[PDB]
Amino acid sequence: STLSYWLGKIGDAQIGPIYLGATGIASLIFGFVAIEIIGLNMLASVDWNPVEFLRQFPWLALEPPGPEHGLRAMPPLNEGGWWVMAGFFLTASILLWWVRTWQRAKDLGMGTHIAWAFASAIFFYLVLGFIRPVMLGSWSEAPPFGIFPHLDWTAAFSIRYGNLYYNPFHMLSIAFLYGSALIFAMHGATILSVSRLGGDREVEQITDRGTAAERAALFWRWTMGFNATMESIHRWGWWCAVFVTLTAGLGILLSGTVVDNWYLWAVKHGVAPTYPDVFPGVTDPAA
Amino acid sequence: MIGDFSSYMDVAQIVLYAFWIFLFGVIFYLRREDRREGYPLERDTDGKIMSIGPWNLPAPKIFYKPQGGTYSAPNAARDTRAIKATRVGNFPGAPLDPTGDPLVDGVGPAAYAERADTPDKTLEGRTRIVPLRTDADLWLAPEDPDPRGMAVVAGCRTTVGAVSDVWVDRAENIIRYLEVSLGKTVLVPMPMAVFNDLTRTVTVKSMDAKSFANVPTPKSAEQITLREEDRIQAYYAGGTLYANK
Amino acid sequence: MTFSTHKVWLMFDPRSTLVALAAFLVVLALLIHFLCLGHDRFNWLEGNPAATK
Amino acid sequence: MTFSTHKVWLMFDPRSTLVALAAFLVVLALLIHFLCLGHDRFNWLEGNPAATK
Amino acid sequence: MTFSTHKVWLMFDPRSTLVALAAFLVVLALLIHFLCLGHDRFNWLEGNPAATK
Amino acid sequence: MTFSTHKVWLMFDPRSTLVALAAFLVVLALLIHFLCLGHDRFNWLEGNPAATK
Amino acid sequence: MTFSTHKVWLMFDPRSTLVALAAFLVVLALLIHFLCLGHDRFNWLEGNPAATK
Amino acid sequence: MTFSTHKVWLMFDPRSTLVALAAFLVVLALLIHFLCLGHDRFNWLEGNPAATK
Amino acid sequence: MTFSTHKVWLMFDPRSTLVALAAFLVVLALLIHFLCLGHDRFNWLEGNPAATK
Amino acid sequence: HKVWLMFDPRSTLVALAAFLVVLALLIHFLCLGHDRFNWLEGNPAA
Amino acid sequence: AMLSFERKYRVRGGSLIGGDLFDFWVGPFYVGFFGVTTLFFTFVGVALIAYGWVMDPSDPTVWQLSIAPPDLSYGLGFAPLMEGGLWQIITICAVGAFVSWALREVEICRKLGIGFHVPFAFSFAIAAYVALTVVRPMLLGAWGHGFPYGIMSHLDWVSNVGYQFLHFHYNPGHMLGITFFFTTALALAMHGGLILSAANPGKGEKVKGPEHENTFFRDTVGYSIGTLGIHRLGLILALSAVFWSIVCMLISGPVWTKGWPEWWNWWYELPIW
Amino acid sequence: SSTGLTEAEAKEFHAVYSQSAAGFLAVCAVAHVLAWMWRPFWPGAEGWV
Amino acid sequence: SSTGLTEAEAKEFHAVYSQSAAGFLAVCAVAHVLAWMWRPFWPGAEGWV
Amino acid sequence: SSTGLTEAEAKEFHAVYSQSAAGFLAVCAVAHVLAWMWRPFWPGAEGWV
Ligand code: BCL
Ligand code: BCL
Ligand code: BCL
Ligand code: BCL
Ligand code: BCL
Ligand code: BCL
Ligand SMILES: CC[C@H]1c2cc3[nH]c4c(c3C)C(=O)[C@H](C(=O)OC)c4c3nc(cc4[nH]c(cc(n2)[C@@H]1C)c(C(C)=O)c4C)[C@@H](C)[C@@H]3CCC(=O)OC/C=C(\C)CCC[C@H](C)CCC[C@H](C)CCCC(C)C
Ligand SMILES: COC(C)(C)C/C=C/C(C)=C/C=C/C(C)=C/C=C/C(C)=C/C=C\C=C(C)\C=C\C=C(C)\C=C\C=C(C)\C=C\CC(C)(C)OC
Ligand SMILES: CCCCCCCCCCCCCCCCCC
Ligand SMILES: CCCCCCCCCCCCCCCCCC
Ligand SMILES: CCCCCCCCCCCCCCCCCC
Ligand SMILES: [Fe+3]
Ligand SMILES: [Mg+2]
Repeated sequence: STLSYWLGKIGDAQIGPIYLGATGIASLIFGFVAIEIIGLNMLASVDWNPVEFLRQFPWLALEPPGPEHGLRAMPPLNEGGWWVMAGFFLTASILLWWVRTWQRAKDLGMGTHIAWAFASAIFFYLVLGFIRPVMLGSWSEAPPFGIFPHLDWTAAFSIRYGNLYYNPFHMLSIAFLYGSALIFAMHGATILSVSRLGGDREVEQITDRGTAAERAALFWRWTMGFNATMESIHRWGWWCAVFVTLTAGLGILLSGTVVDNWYLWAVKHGVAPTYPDVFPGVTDPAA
Repeated sequence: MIGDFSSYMDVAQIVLYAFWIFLFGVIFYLRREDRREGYPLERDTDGKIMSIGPWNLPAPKIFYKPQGGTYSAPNAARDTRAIKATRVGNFPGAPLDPTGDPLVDGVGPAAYAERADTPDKTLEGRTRIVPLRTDADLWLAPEDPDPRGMAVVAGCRTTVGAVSDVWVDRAENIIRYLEVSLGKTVLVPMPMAVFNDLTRTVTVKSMDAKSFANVPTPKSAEQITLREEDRIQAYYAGGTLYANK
Repeated sequence: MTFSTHKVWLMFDPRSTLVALAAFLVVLALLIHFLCLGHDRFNWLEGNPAATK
Repeated sequence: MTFSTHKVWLMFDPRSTLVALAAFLVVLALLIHFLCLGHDRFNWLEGNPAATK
Repeated sequence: MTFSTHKVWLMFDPRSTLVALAAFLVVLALLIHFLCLGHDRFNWLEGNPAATK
Repeated sequence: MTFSTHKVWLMFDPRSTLVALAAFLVVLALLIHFLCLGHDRFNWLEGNPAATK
Repeated sequence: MTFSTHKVWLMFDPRSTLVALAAFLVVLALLIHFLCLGHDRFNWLEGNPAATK
Repeated sequence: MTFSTHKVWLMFDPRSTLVALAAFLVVLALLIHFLCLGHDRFNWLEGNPAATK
Repeated sequence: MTFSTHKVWLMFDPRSTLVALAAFLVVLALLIHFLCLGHDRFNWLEGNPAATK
Repeated sequence: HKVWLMFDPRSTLVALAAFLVVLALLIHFLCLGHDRFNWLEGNPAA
Repeated sequence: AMLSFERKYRVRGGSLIGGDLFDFWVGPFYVGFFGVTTLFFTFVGVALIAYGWVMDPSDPTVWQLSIAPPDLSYGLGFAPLMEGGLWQIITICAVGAFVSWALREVEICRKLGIGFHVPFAFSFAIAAYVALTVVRPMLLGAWGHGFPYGIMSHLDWVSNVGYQFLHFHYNPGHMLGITFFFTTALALAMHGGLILSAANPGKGEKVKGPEHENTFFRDTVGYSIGTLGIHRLGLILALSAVFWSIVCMLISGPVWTKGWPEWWNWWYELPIW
Repeated sequence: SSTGLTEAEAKEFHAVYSQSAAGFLAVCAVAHVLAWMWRPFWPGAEGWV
Repeated sequence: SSTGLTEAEAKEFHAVYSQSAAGFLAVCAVAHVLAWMWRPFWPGAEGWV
Repeated sequence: SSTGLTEAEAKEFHAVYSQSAAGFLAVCAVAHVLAWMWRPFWPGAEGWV
């Protein structure tokens, strides 16, 4: 239980102690196995040279099986089996960590809201790595374990399914991420503005409304015509954050399974803008 | 085709509309939770309570407070204290004019809520905000300047007194108020104070020398209630509009 | 709920139940009308031939 | 739960049980109708030939 | 609202009413001028021939 | 509401109803004017031939 | 408002009226100068021939 | 405002008015200089011939 | 800091200074060894000919 | 000088040392970033 | 005086122009001078968007509506109203309306006696919009660099501007902004869940206080940010996300004119190796 | 009453407001006649030919 | 004064700091002369030719 | 005054700061003379020809 002056300026200064418990130890074991697999595959990909590892770490990854393997339960190791093992161990560690958060909420007498907000992110992660590859029958549709590689996977996923900008659930997830940033800036600024009135002590304001909660409500009522309460704004933020990953999982489930081209889907439904033909005589040379 | 119901409809469109229904239901639920304080509404001209449907006002939920008691929201309690402010003609939206001293009366930015008349407690049941002179287990970090002994300057560039003690939140280890002995003792909320360690001064630009002499004081010199806290903080907040002007 | 089960309103608030039932009925009517519009044979505004095959 | 186990409602709240059951039943009915609509032989509005192969 | 309905100002506040009316009239005038500017025949600054077909 | 139903204003606030009615009427007028402007036969400022088909 | 309606300032604050009028007039002047600059004939800094068609 | 209207400053704060006027004048001067620079005949740093057609 | 400035430690804490100096020296030594390893001529483990051109 | 009656010698020295180390690293990188002054790559001077 | 506690707060003061003419409410909304200007600019802009919608020859839907900026050949000059001038006027009106909204929030804060953290944070979104439609276009010498005012066409603008650098994911400022946006959602979920768990402990449990709130995070991650530190952290995270978005867009075109992946040659070929 | 004005004050204010509005409308009618003389703004069956 | 150093302590610290800075600058000057002798870093009118 | 520094301590500080700034400006003038002797930086009418 050490102290931290620099962290004590933005917030509290105490770091620890941390309670791991049984599920915490299990999650750490699973996750360390996953991290060891990923990192050792990265280090072997530069022929064990740590100079080249330092040079190329953003470009390095553990790569999923190729499409030639399909949904083979355990492909050959150096052909995606390492990726499948790392994904299994990471998923087990993440699920055990979710159970750990649920249990920590229960043992403190607190509600399990953080656990069910983590469940949305776990749902998105599972759709990204396991659930969608199972339905499409190919491990190759899953992100690599790498810094620049999962950005490449992101771009190539958008390109493969025709401009994921035209995925309505991608639009909704972007709206919810922008709204998460919007709502959290709103709430941070509002609570900081009424911090002179005791507004940072929100739970005390929930069971006993003070002038801080009243003025925080009235600022937004006079600004945009409606407001929340000291507790309801946290439900607003919680739901906005949950919807990000919920719509993300929903829009990734629908890509390739029910919709294969999103721009053409928007064209069918009157969503894609039509632009004046600046290039009048361009056709497909292979037609 | 794979994900089609017709030549126009398809699975993604239906899942999108299902999420539209779910999102609109969630927004309705959230707006119901927004109405747990301040509703039902009242008119700006006679204070008549406006009728809100039972589908917009949720049933009261009970909060079992940590130190005992049950708070319900909504609670059918309405702030009906007499506001010492007037306006010419009861026109909807017409702002009010304080009759006397808005800071002492608590009008506008000086208005405060009738909170609990008991001091805030901790988990173990001991007073949360106490002066540092009473608790020996709490000290000030040596890396930060000590506010005690610093001169207190109001918004009129007048030294109104000196800092005699600091009131610390025992649940968060943070200085909540500054006990200032006026050159007779007042509490200055720390967010309303600016510190200068080179000149050893504390500037409270929201107060004048006249306003410091009328700051509400706690009944006890080592104990402050939530209502006294709320009143003092509201006084200093209303000083931003009513003091230097 | 049958013609004789009149004590259901001692359990469900008539106001909120009517409002919720109206909302559900309007949403369901809109959904069914739009599914009819979304098919060639039952889009009465497009007027396709009945034999859509 | 059978015709004779009337003491379930001493364990489950009737009003919330019916609200949750109605929600589940409506969601399941919508899901199965859309599952039928998602198949050529059982989309009654598209009207494909019953012989589908 | 006619010439003889002077008691409207016992109900509508002259200050707020005139602020709103001035804002609305100015914005409406701007909109109608922009509409003329956006059409070939009535853009007086571009000065196209009156017969635009 | 009819000529003889003068007691609406014991239920509806005259001032707020007038503001809401003015807003609704101006928004509806703008909507219909823009709808007319968006069609070749009724865009009086574009001045297309009346027989547009 | 006219040369003889001096009691308008018993209702309308001279300070708000002056600061709002100055802001509006500056914005209007800027808008009209930009609109003139945006057309071939009245862009004086560009100096096109007056006969632009 | 004229040479004899000295009681303006009993209505307008001399210091806030001064700083607002300074900001406005600086911004306006910058805008006009940039407008001159954006046109060929008046960009004195590019030095185009005065006769620009 | 020279041999005769023994009073540095009256102003600098010897333990914190030693820890920071050890960290800085290890990081600098690693940086220079990596700098040598990243060049063909001074990479002793790769063993390129000294004449690298 | 009385500079140290106003500025803390310890903090001034630790900030100056950090600044000098960063500056030395940046200038050495600037020299290594040019073919004429990269003494490790050993390109011809001209 | 609409809420049950609002009457005592509805007083005069807070005006930034020093006058009581506009000090009043219309319904729940507070009207100021800047409220009037906000409505002026907003109605002008919305009416011009509707005009551009009804004048579109392709009969677009609400999604397909697009008011595009002028051509890059018009430079920083003035375009025909149907050739980019409408976009220019809507941009001016939008900037005016956003600044007026921020100033009205300043007025409301002054009336309520609270800090100006909210107008200051909204100024970051206003700065992002300005950097996208005014500053970056002037840095590149043409208003045609701004995004079209359409629900779906501004997505196409984003896509093509990103593919002008062959891989926009490799922009370092883009990486920082995405990291901060995802961290903002993570922190908002954690904070909302913690406050909801403290306020709704369940059945048979009392409402938890600051000790439980700090204990939950010290027991989960190993550090507790506090109740005041969490809101500062959230504001800082959102503002950093928007600031790094502004940086990444101001270095794309004005600074970087080539592919973004090859910018990392500074690290791949750092003078060390 | 509600606005705080007296019916005597409201009558004089309405006199001034009515005169101002009638003048504004007269100027608008003259401007519209001038604009019609400049270019008529209702097309015939053939348009602006 | 502002810092808890006596004027004598500050004078001694300044003496040592000045000596150390002079030594650092002398070593830097010799290093720069050696680097110039290695390869001059100010080009002539023709460049590095 | 508003700083709290004594008017004599401020005088000493300004003396030392003035000497430091004068030395800095002298070094800058020497560096600028040397840079002009290396390559003059004000072009003639013909430019860098
Ligand atoms: C239908 C009117 C009665 C009813 C009358 C009976 C009778 C009679 C029997 C059961 C039996 C069962 N009931 Mg029952 N049951 C009722 C409502 C319920 C509800 C509910 C929440 O509404 C649930 C979850 C159940 C659950 C069950 C099952 C656990 C059990 C047999 C499983 C099964 O058939 O698989 C399929 C089940 C499901 C997929 C979920 C349940 C769906 C329906 C409601 C189950 C009823 C099936 C039953 C055979 C129909 C009999 C009605 C005829 C008109 C006689 N009943 C109501 C109160 N139920 C059987 C039993 O207990 O075996 C020893 C049995 O013989
Ligand atoms: C202009 C001088 C007077 C005025 C003199 C009259 C007279 C006389 C009459 C009206 C009538 C009406 N007036 Mg009026 N009216 C005034 C100001 C207003 C204001 C306002 C807030 O400014 C509004 C909303 C109205 C609204 C209205 C309409 C609701 C009503 C019938 C609608 C209509 O005929 O045209 C449709 C409405 C519009 C197109 C928009 C309304 C705005 C304008 C101001 C309407 C007034 C035009 C009026 C007919 C012309 C007479 C004035 C001449 C220039 C001298 N008046 C001022 C105070 N008004 C008539 C009535 O009561 O019906 C039997 C009527 O006979
Ligand atoms: C116009 C002068 C009177 C008025 C005179 C009458 C008379 C006479 C009748 C009505 C009738 C009706 N009025 Mg009315 N009505 C007035 C103002 C209103 C307002 C309003 C908020 O301003 C509303 C919403 C209504 C609404 C209605 C309808 C609900 C109702 C029948 C619907 C209908 O016929 O068409 C659908 C309505 C709409 C699409 C919107 C309504 C808009 C206008 C104002 C409706 C006018 C209808 C009426 C025929 C007007 C002609 C009156 C002539 C001058 C004689 N009235 C004013 C006060 N009204 C009729 C009725 O009650 O049936 C038994 C009827 O016979
Ligand atoms: C410059 C010296 C004096 C001054 C001396 C005079 C004199 C003399 C006159 C005015 C007049 C006017 N002044 Mg003045 N005026 C001053 C400062 C101001 C300020 C300001 C906030 O600084 C403003 C907004 C004004 C505005 C105005 C106008 C409202 C008014 C007539 C408009 C006009 O002619 O052109 C439009 C104005 C603008 C577009 C912006 C204003 C620009 C300048 C500052 C206005 C002064 C111009 C004046 C005509 C030139 C005479 C001054 C000479 C230098 C001696 N003055 C200062 C204090 N002013 C005239 C009047 O009252 O009408 C009967 C008049 O005869
Ligand atoms: C300029 C000197 C006087 C003034 C002198 C007069 C005289 C004389 C008359 C008016 C009249 C009117 N005035 Mg006035 N008026 C003044 C300032 C104002 C202001 C303001 C807040 O600045 C406003 C909103 C108005 C508004 C109005 C209109 C509502 C009204 C007729 C409408 C119109 O003609 O054009 C539409 C309005 C606008 C486009 C906005 C207003 C623009 C200008 C300021 C209107 C004044 C025109 C006036 C005839 C010019 C006389 C000044 C000469 C240089 C001597 N005046 C000042 C105080 N005004 C007329 C009236 O009510 O009779 C029926 C009239 O005879
Ligand atoms: C043997 C190591 C002795 C030491 C003995 C001496 C002697 C003797 C001298 C210095 C001098 C200096 N020392 Mg020493 N110095 C020590 C530790 C330090 C440490 C440290 C935190 O460890 C630092 C930052 C310094 C810094 C410095 C410089 C500021 C100063 C002249 C700059 C220079 O020579 O090269 C630049 C500095 C660096 C790049 C970093 C420092 C690297 C090493 C530690 C400095 C030693 C250089 C010195 C010539 C070694 C000769 C020792 C022989 C036995 C004679 N010394 C220890 C106590 N040091 C010289 C001086 O004061 O000039 C008037 C001088 O004559
Ligand atoms: C800086 C951190 C985040 C932030 C902060 C923030 N935004 C804020 C606030 C804060 C703290 C407010 O106080 C303020 C508010 O009141 O919120 C309710 C606001 C606000 N954030 C808003 C939205 C918003 N914020 C966004 C983002 C963010 N806001 C950041 C992530 C986005 C994004 C990413 O897309 C949007 C859409 C508004 C709800 C509100 C400001 C409302 C406002 O300005 O009202 C005045 C203007 C109008 C009513 C309309 C003007 C219309 C124009 C005249 C014409 C249209 C022009 C427009 C460019 C067309 C666009 C077309 C297509 C591109 C869609
Ligand atoms: C040498 O290394 C040392 C020892 C020093 C350790 C250091 C390690 C380092 C440095 C590691 C660095 C790792 C990095 C940078 C990783 C980055 C990863 C990123 C960015 C990933 C992004 C996305 C990945 C996703 C979404 C993956 C999802 C995968 C899933 C969900 C897979 C699930 C698989 C399952 C459930 C498999 C089950 C087993 C079955 C059932 C198939 O068995 C039959
Ligand atoms: C574009 C997405 C939807 C955004 C809707 C925002 C609406 C905010 C304004 C609400 C105004 C309410 C006015 C009435 C309040 C109660 C008055 C008694
Ligand atoms: C037709 C779709 C309707 C969707 C309704 C969604 C309602 C979500 C409610 C979430 C919160 C429930 C209450 C949780 C309180 C705290 C429990 C510990
Ligand atoms: C605020 C700075 C504005 C700078 C504007 C520069 C561009 C204007 C001149 C070039 C564009 C117009 C060229 C002529 C077009 C035909 C006449 C309007
Ligand atoms: Fe919060
Ligand atoms: Mg199918």
